[PDB]
Amino acid sequence: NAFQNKANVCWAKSLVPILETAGIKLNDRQWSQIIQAFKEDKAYSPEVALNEICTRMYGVDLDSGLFSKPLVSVYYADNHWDNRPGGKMFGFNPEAASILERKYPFTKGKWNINKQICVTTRRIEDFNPTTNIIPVNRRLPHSLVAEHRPVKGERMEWLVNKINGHHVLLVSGYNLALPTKRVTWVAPLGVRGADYTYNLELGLPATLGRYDLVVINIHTPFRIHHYQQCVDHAMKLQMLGGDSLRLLKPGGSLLIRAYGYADRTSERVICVLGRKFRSSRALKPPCVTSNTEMFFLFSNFDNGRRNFTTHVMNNQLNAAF
Ligand code: NA
Repeated sequence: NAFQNKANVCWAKSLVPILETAGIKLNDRQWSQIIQAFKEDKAYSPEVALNEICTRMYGVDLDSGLFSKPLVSVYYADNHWDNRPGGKMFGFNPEAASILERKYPFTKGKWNINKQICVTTRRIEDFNPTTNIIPVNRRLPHSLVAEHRPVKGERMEWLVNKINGHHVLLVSGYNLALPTKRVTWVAPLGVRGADYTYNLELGLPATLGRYDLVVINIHTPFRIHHYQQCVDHAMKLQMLGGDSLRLLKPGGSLLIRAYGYADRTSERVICVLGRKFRSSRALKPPCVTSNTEMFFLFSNFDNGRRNFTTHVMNNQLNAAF
């Protein structure tokens, strides 16, 4: 409602009109609890945020079609979101709501009263921070862990030294000892000792050049459930993962620390990234730091548009989790 003391939530203000079509009115507290990026006042994407809000408020994600009706546009330009025409359009979809009412009769006529709808424990009350964590409509691409658990393992070097590619770009909050490599370390603003510091909430600048191996090594704190960690990490996949493509030499590889792709946003990013490499793997090396952690390894970059399904990564991550 207020957006008091928030300088980077232009994306959130762009969702207000879209939420209105659904009858949803979020205040500052509710914005913060749902989306970590809002709480920390960080750059973000309206569609991505709308997915989290749809999941929490309705118990289902955007793939239910609840907001697929073109009523309000979200326009992106010059690192800024607003509501000019000519952008992706969203809006509450009564047709989609009707379909949902088949499986969940108790929801009928309760969509647009600014109330949270939980079919699990059939309740209709004001927003509850612990309600509707995981979307009921979405079939998870791979197993998640039931309880988060810290894990002490080996260093990163033993995974990185095995990956082909001499010239390495390291995007991390801390440095790694990679002797066999020629490393260029990029860190967030404020970090000392790195070759370059940038605001990683704006992605990576293509002026960094192209490398044989790009290692994205940014952690995302655990919150609530394994699925939620994937959610909280998705934007990073989009931002740092996508921008890395302009920083890859022909035949280059991309290593990304992640936690899978349990959510819709994450799986999208992976599919997009996969089409650009000769192979794609989901790794759970001994150098993981937690129960939910893993690594994406995209090999041999040719900037192409090949066929890519997550069926093979789905089996790899089922064994990991
Ligand atoms: Na997300």
